[PDB]
Amino acid sequence: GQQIFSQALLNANRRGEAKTALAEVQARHQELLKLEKSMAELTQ
Amino acid sequence: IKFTKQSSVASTRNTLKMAQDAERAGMNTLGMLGHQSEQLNNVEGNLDLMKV
Repeated sequence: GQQIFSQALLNANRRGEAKTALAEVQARHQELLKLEKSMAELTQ
Repeated sequence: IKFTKQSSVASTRNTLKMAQDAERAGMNTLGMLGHQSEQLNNVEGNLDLMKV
């Protein structure tokens, strides 16, 4: 005769993968921007 | 996160577009160089004849 709650904790899981889903998009993004710049010159 | 992925999609879209434009120009130039090659062949024949 009593009753219980529950809680959450965010675990390295996100400490890494979610921060990586910023760093690893913008950085591959940096590679893609470089590609785009080179293609622009090539097309010219 | 999503914004960067969208920007990268846009980047690759423009990238493909520019690549295709470049290729169109190259194909016209090669065909056009072939046409001018044929003309120069006619020139070459005429010059040979004039030598004779």
